[PDB]
Amino acid sequence: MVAELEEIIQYKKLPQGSERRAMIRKTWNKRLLGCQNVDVWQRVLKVRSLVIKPKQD
Repeated sequence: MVAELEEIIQYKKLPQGSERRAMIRKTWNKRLLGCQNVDVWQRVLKVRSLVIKPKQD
């Protein structure tokens, strides 16, 4: 989770505004939710470390 998060960070960092990044990270989050919990919400909060807020979605 941490790793994928890191790579994701690399991605969004690299990402210009809203190209392929939204879909990617979104699906990333979806599949992430696939593994299923509390600490699940913790790493979810790691996605939140990548953020952006409930704004972002």
